[PDB]
Amino acid sequence: GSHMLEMIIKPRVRGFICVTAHPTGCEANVKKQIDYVTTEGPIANGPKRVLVIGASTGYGLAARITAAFGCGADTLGVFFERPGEEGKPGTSGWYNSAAFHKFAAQKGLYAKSINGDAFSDEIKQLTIDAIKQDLGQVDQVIYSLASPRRTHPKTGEVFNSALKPIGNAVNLRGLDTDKEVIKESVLQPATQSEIDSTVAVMGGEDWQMWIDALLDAGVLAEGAQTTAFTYLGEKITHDIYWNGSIGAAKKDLDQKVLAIRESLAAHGGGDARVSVLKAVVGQASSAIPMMPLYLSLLFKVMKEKGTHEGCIEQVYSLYKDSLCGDSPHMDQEGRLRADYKELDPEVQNQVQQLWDQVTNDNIYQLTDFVGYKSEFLNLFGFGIDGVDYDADVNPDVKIPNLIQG
Ligand SMILES: NC(=O)C1=CN([C@@H]2O[C@H](COP(=O)(O)OP(=O)(O)OC[C@H]3O[C@@H](n4cnc5c(N)ncnc54)[C@H](O)[C@@H]3O)[C@@H](O)[C@H]2O)C=CC1
Repeated sequence: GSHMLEMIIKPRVRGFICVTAHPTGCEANVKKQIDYVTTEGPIANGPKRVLVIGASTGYGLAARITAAFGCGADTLGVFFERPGEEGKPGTSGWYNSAAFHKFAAQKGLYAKSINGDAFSDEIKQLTIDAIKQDLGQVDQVIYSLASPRRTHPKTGEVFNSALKPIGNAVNLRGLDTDKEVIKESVLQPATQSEIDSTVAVMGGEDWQMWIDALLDAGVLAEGAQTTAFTYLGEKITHDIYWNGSIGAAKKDLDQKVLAIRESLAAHGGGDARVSVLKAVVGQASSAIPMMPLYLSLLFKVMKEKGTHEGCIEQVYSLYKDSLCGDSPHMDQEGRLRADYKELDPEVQNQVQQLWDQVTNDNIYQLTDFVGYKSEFLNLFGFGIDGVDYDADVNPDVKIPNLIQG
């Protein structure tokens, strides 16, 4: 009985985390993103050898798809995901990457991946080894890691990021997606240890270590380009994000990009940019219970303007308009901006007005909580058109050219 080794996979939510993922739906979700890119069409003058650090979900996956299927790039991806086992579905990023390798091969594109802690020196060395064997050098490095923790590669100290305001405590309104209630909670201000730790995790040091490793090992091409992703948002999120602990980390990136640009700009006119992207649903949205509410409002407002987008739409335009084209959406500290439609004054004014009106009773009248919930499930391969969720699947989906760290 093959059925002994297969199962019907359904969403299982433990609080705010979906702990299952559907391999067929994840494949279909990747193909939907690829098909968006191929439908919008190729991007000229892009990189042809791309390293994506954090390439398995979210914005890093979108960059990997954009580079490969938009720019025709060979792509080496680094991520940290759990393979499937019998009776135990792997993480969505595992299945996403399996699909990516499948579709890349179909198009005659190289796809190799490294599964392991990108903060460590060993993973950096495995990545260098892979570039040397296969690509010689890479033309572009996407830095798209998101983690709540970082094990320092030298000291071994384990840093945990904090998601707190700075200075004063703040009352943050939010949406509990389990209870489906609007709820306010008071977050205490970050300690200095919490700030320093968040800067260590989501700051720019590891990005810098990556680039200096590739340079020292000589696998960074003359003039190569590198970008790290960031979020600024608008006032509604300023207290906890931009001006809070995680914002102190993102502020470390506007400093680090300058030293990185210095090194690349001497290397055949390469370039480096912090790239600012819009808010989207991700696996850990509810890491701030404010974000499900903000997203539900933002979605409705932007859908009414025809400007709602997800990861792949955002990153495709980042590549076509700014990383490769001559509409480089530059701002005053030299950041590439793709988030301008979210920050539109009238959008933010409308989101603000609705923020003050939303209650337990009018959530579905005032917000796109429906859309938030659907896009959340889509991350894990659920709710996808054309998938037969009644069919058995083997959760142990394997990936060729997957280097296990
Ligand atoms: N709304 C959003 O989610 C926004 C996110 N951003 C930025 O985009 C970047 C990606 O964020 P998301 O797409 O939200 O996250 P994500 O959770 O979807 O993916 C994070 C990636 O990092 C990888 N990763 C995590 N820890 C790792 C480790 N120790 N070693 C190797 N790989 C590891 C994961 O496998 C995955 O590939 C971040 O810099 C984030 O600040 C920017 C704007 C908005």
